[PDB]
Amino acid sequence: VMYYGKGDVFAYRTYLKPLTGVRTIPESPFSGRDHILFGVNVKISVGGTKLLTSFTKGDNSLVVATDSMKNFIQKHLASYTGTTIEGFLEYVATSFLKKYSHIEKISLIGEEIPFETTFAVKNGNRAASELVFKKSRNEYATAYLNMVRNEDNTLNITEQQSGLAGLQLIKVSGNSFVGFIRDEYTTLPEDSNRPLFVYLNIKWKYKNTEDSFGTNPENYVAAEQIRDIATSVFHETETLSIQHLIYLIGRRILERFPQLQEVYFESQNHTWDKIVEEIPESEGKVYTEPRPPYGFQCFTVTQ
Amino acid sequence: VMYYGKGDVFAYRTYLKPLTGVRTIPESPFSGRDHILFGVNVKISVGGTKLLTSFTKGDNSLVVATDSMKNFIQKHLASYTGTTIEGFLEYVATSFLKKYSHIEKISLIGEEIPFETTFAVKNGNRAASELVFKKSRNEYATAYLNMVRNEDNTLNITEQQSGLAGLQLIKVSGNSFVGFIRDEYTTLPEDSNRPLFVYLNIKWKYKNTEDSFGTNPENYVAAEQIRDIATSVFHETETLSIQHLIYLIGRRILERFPQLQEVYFESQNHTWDKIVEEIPESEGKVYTEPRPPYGFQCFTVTQ
Amino acid sequence: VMYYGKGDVFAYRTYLKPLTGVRTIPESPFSGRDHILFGVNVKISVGGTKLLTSFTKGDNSLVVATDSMKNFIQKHLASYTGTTIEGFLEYVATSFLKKYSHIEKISLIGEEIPFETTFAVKNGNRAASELVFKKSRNEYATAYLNMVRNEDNTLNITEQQSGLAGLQLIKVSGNSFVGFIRDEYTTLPEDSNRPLFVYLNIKWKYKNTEDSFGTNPENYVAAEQIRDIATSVFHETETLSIQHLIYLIGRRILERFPQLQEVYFESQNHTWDKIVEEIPESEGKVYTEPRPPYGFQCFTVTQ
Amino acid sequence: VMYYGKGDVFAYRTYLKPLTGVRTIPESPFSGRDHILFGVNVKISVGGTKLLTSFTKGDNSLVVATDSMKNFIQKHLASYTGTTIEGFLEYVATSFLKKYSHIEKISLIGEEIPFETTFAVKNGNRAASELVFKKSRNEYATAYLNMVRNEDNTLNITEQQSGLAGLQLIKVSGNSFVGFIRDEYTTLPEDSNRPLFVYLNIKWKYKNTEDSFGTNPENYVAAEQIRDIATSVFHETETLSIQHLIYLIGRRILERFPQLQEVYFESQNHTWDKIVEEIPESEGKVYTEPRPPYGFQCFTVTQ
Ligand SMILES: O=c1[nH]c(=O)c2nn[nH]c2[nH]1
Ligand SMILES: O=c1[nH]c(=O)c2nn[nH]c2[nH]1
Ligand SMILES: O=c1[nH]c(=O)c2nn[nH]c2[nH]1
Ligand SMILES: O=c1[nH]c(=O)c2nn[nH]c2[nH]1
Repeated sequence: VMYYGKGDVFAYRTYLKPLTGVRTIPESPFSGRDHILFGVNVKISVGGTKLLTSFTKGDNSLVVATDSMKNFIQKHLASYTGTTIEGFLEYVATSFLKKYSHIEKISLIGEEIPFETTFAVKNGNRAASELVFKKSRNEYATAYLNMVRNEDNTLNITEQQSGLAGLQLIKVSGNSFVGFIRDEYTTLPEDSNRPLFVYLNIKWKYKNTEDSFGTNPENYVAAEQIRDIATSVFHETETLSIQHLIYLIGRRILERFPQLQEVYFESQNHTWDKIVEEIPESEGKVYTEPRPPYGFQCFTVTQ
Repeated sequence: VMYYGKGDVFAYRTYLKPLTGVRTIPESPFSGRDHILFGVNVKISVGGTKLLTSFTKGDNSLVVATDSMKNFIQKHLASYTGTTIEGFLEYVATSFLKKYSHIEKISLIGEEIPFETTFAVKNGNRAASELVFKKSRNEYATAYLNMVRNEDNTLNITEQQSGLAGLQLIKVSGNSFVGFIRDEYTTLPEDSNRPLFVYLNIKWKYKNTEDSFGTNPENYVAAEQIRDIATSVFHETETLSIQHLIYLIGRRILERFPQLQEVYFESQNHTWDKIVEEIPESEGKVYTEPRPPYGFQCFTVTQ
Repeated sequence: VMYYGKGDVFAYRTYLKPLTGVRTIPESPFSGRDHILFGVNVKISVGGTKLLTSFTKGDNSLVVATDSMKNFIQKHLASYTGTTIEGFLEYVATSFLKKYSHIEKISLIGEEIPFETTFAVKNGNRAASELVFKKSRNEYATAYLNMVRNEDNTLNITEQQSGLAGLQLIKVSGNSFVGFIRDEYTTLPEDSNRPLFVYLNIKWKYKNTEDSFGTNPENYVAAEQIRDIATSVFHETETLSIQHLIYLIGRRILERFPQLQEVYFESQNHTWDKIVEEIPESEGKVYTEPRPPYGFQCFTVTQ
Repeated sequence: VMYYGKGDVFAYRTYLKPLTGVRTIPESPFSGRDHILFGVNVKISVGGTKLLTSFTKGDNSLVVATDSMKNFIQKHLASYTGTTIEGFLEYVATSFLKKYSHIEKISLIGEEIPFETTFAVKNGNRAASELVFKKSRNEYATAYLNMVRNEDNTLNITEQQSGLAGLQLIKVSGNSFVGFIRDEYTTLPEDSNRPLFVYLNIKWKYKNTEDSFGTNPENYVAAEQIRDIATSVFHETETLSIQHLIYLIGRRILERFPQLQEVYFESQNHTWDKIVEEIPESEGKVYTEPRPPYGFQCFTVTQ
């Protein structure tokens, strides 16, 4: 392995071209993105055989400074005329490989830095502000893109995936976990009604990479829509395990978005421990945080 | 000083009595809390001269185990019949001092663990779910309550305050910071139009402690309403500094809630550094994260 | 309340004047600091009645920018000719009040950024490096100073406190917790031999604030020495509780350092849960992390 | 992809069999580990075609609960008679596959939870304590193991890797970064003498997997020795870049440990910004923390 690059390249752009013209699904009211405020955290990695002597000899002649990569990303966010993080990464990657012919490969990660609408009273009524935004530390969209310069000096995308990270959902009832192996290592009781609390990271892969860029936005798959499918399916399903739930979310994703090839789940179990099971004259219960160990599930659903 | 207790006592209750009958303000559509899911993180501290020998002699005869304090809090969340974190703390404090007559003082902090509504498609339409909630890592309500046993064995509340923590608001334009001292220590440029990014922690103190408990809910001041005042005032104001902004927020809070005695602000400046000031054929700009040092301001507004 | 300032002012100085001539104690090998690398994280808070209109009117005429306070601190670390964080805070505070006559109060917190020695080999010989240091995320020294301008324009230190933060100590045996109250809320079993794991924050005040500066190093109390007292007392003591332990550490500190007036403890209990109590042909056991709730103790010992 | 498992399985063992007889090297006096306290954080991932219906149908018949995997790991730490994390992982993997015939693949990560010796006094004689240890949040050893069940039912280790994570080293002088590309994106000044601050994660692979277990300690490569090579090479080298440094560290490791096949580096650049470059009558300078973006390098050196 031989790579180097820059991480935590934060870049905030105001008034990016809005995303509109998206194709709706029943689970989601998502209709586009205003892009008054557009934030991204970019990681860039680059490689190529011509970088060998920067390691073996300390010769920096062909080294693009990682600081310069940061400048490159921030300048290109200013000049970017598209509407998606996915398209931004393609713009950076193509531009970078064109600038630096001795670089053979570039890998990019982009994480949305999300902001939420706020409201203000002016001129007699309360309405969504065009100026004030709330920074959100909850779920955020992601994008991945790698590009290579082939031996004949043409450029090709070699990896492209989009995702949703940091989704934390708890369903207070309508979940069971029963029937698992009960042997000398088992102390978990069967539970026919648990408050299942899952963390979800979901990544999808398009059949056609162009669909991820937003150039024809009807073919784009928005993280907001994926989020709304996850919450709807969770609600609809009498879950039998996290494994069972994520398969059903993946099936719904692929049914709603036939232009997707596959979807990959990383889930974690953070379900609370029960403290009080019965409250006089009430349907309520009391729970608390568990010990640190957490379950996880990794599963790919394919079209 | 001589205190001991328990921190990070997480407790989650389902179907707490709903909060309704609140009094509305123009800045906020807040109308109550469903309380299907109610989460709190409690810190408890206790003191009293009769605890001295637990330190000086290792005599535990009068020590309530901190583990037992955790049990006490969790069991009392199950039996609490009220509607606010503030009222829950009063319930815990009164019950604890009544149980342990050798304790002279108890101090409680309660932090909301907030959850957000999600939506699902069922029976033909998309609607808010009564089952699935999204855990939020953004702003959260807080409550503080201390109680003492007086020499005559009566009980009195000695401190009570409510608050809103973790509010992070950025206003993309309509903010200046000019006219400050420019001397041999100054390298900050004057800025007539900055994207002010503030973190806000807001704490309010009622004239009458009973108004914080929700027993007469029309007198309650909800953190949600405070949040909406902050975003509205930020939007409305051509800010001249963070100092200027928080004074105006405080004035609006005290105008909207005449039952409050005072409001206290802790603010932090996290405004981004500018990278690209002019983008062709666009009003947008590009910013990035600053170095770690952050400004802060602390100010009390009184009725 | 009315203050503002700057937090997370990191400043790293190479080749500060070495701290020499400190009085050693039997518990610690500490004899000074080479100060090849000296790191501090400073927080500065300033107040004064003349700051009022910066809040109430948006008037910035008397506003020292918080950015300028950062410059002030970093420049004064370059010009500081002393040998301790405590003395550095005094230098900054005096300098700041002499510079800005409208400031009536300044509060400073200084936290050591600790580095540990590393070893290197030169012509076969292994010895401590004078060039390479390891950044430590473990315990660190602290200092606090509050200075006021009196009506007659003299400057007075009204509060001074030094400390050690982030010390995490586990004693595998020789600890008990028995004899505490057992009632309807008590599930904690009595334990005659637990692996007590405590977090310690230890703060001390001098009888004479001048002794904190290091000008007469024989009177200076080093956080390193406090660390080694704490571990030695923990080792020696068959502890009966954390309360019992911290009182005994405090007594030993005050015996070793008669120039101190008080020692204040903030401790937390993070003792592991036992999983396997008996291992064949072994004295060992297996433990794991507990649930999040943690006990804490707060206690002052006075000279 | 189809796996599931358990993360953050903390397990602490007292009086593990000591590691002794480790061959020393010039750069390190390390010869073994007393193992009075042995802490590990384990992540376990398992797979197998027979797990399919646990996802596709919600059938839990062949689901080992992740909670039971936690119990399995903690119980096996109690019964483990070896001396290394690498060997512990082999013990867990082999035992798990022997127990659960439907599992075809197991992947394990083990991270040391490191503790440091402390001082205690006995009759004025200061010595290392056999009871009190300091929990360290600095660098720590790692181990990785993947084991598969073949069609002929033999068990085979397909990947094994050891490592050191979290090493943070700063060298105050004797580092340059010059001669890199200067074009339209370059603003970084050349620096002939910078205080290079690197984060290092170092991983190695053995020619023979059996050498990683420690059964013959003379063939075992300890993370502590790798740590000491890294600090020594950093000191000795007039570095020309991080790339240059990590190649030289890798070469030294492979020279000292001919039983290793490769060393893999993940480094990060966290070098401070210079604030004051000249201090009168002093060689010192003042630096501060940079903006968030960080450089990184990834590189494999082979035997
Ligand atoms: O949904 C679940 N899947 C699992 O594999 C599991 N193991 N313990 N609890 C669990 N819950
Ligand atoms: O609003 C602000 N107040 C301040 O005091 C300040 N100092 N630097 N920037 C600032 N912005
Ligand atoms: O040392 C202790 N002090 C306490 O107060 C306590 N409570 N539970 N466990 C405890 N341990
Ligand atoms: O050691 C370094 N390598 C790099 O690639 C680099 N880029 N900017 N600074 C740097 N320092």
